[PDB]
Amino acid sequence: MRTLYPEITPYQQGSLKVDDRHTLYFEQCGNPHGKPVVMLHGGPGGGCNDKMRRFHDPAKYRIVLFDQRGSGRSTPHADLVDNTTWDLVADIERLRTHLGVDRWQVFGGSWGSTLALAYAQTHPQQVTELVLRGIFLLRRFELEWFYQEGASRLFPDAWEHYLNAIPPVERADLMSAFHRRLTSDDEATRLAAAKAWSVWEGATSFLHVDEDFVTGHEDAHFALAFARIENHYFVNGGFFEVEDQLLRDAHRIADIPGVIVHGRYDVVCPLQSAWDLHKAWPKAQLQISPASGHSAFEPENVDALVRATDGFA
Amino acid sequence: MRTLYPEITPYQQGSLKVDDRHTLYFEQCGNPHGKPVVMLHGGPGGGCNDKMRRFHDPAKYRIVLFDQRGSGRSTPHADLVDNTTWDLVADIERLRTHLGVDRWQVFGGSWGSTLALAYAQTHPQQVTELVLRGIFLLRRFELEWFYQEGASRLFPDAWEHYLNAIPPVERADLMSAFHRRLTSDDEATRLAAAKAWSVWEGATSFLHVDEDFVTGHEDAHFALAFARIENHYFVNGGFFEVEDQLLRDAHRIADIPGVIVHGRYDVVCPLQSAWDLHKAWPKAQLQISPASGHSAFEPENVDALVRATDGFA
Repeated sequence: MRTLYPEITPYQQGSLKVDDRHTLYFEQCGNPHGKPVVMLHGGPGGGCNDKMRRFHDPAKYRIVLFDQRGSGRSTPHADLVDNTTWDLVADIERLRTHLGVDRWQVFGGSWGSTLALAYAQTHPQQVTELVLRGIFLLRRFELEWFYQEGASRLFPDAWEHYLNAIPPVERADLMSAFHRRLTSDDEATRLAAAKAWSVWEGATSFLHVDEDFVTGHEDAHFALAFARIENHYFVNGGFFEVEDQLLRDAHRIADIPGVIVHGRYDVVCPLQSAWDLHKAWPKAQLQISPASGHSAFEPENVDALVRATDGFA
Repeated sequence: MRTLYPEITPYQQGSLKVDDRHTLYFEQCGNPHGKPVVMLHGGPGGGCNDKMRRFHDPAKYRIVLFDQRGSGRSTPHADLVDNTTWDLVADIERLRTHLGVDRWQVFGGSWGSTLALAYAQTHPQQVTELVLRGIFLLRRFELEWFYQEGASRLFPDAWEHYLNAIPPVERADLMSAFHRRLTSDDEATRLAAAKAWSVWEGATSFLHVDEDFVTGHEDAHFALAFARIENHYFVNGGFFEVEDQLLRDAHRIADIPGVIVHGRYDVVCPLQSAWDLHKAWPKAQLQISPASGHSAFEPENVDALVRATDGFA
């Protein structure tokens, strides 16, 4: 069973003014002349972390990472203006074009997989391979599974906390009930909601509950951009033309090699979506983790991913 | 079959400052020393009309009417700040107290029946009789029936127009999708949504589609307050503690005489609710209109109401 490569530090860090309002933070790790790869974090609004630098062999890969609009160390933090799927797809191109690469491997998990697919289907010719994890297709049943009813059945105990953040009579469409609070003018009001919404994902992303992950998720500065940008994208349905758009346009990525790693007990994004993606994109290798959850840092998911990365290097 | 009394003008018109922000328009018609009755308009956000002065005998009734917060000729127009069921319940008391009446007949239809009930349950003692029509209990199935799916089956043709206002990916919870638009900063956006939302209740309020009613419902000024105030109360679930509050507390109006007039083919507020109220408050007389719709200006409805009014006079 493979593990993450050793802790590394970017040989270059910077900023890219994508438009007159958003400035993205980017960085590069590994071999400056190695095989190019762009890291797409989840959330949306989560931002990359140091651990995300370790999925690729720094000898063979030129690892490119960056924070998506209003996410992490990109400004303005938690901004919902012009923070849309097709904007993020254009940004990936601005970066690519800016760094001088023609084609590159797209690595993404959770929302990252949603962005990787949207990006690849919009720009097939600039994608060498796709390394997806914890597939999220953003169809309403997926959103509702996590935020309305579904995982609530396995995590009743944690669910009570998410629920309590909303008054009984508004509990019929929890996502919008949260949107009204995460968008409130009162800072206290949107904070209580952002923490409740953020923790929930923190409490259900690993087969075994990770106390530090939960806690890191109730951090007011993280909670704010995560919950707001997450809920923002969900309430608007990913800005897709039609709910099943990623499946509908999957034919554009037909000849793009790739791996689909997904944990069987992933209650954040059910295996269902990886199954459906697989049937629509046969050329990819579905690798199901027998006893893992959503997170990319589950031993089996890490193993599968590192193997995947080495396989294309 | 009775009819509306003749066109009458108020002997007094005014304005009442209920709080440092809201100024309610009110007026009085009829016998200044007659039996007092307060008229609760529907919507919420509809505001009274000239026709509403005519359900009572101007020789026996002191008819009090008023526009509810942000509606009609109350200010500020279309206002959602401190526009809540309990504020409106308080206002009824301010008007009552200000006009020096001790107890009075509450007459309301559609949302008006909701207020009438909320009010009577909070202040049983100041109510002589209740004359309800088009029962609306605000439970979520009622909202979903009219704005998500139900009445859509009988009015396929009209519903296509309501639906077209929202992009397909957001059509899963139409009420919240309209709210985001009716709450937009962009005026053009909230206008388009306000008209679409307001026409829908116009095209379905009478058994026989009334072309003037629809047209009046697409008037920008009326559209804006109606839609925004209506949507605002629904998305928040009538600001009740629990969804079935009006049935829960129906015991408080046990000894209050009343009449429930409902149209069999009322597709805006299904006979369901009139049926359940009636089971919970036995003392009232249920009078179902055989071939009538929602509106109080349905021949059979007008007949039932006028007779009710005269019976209590």
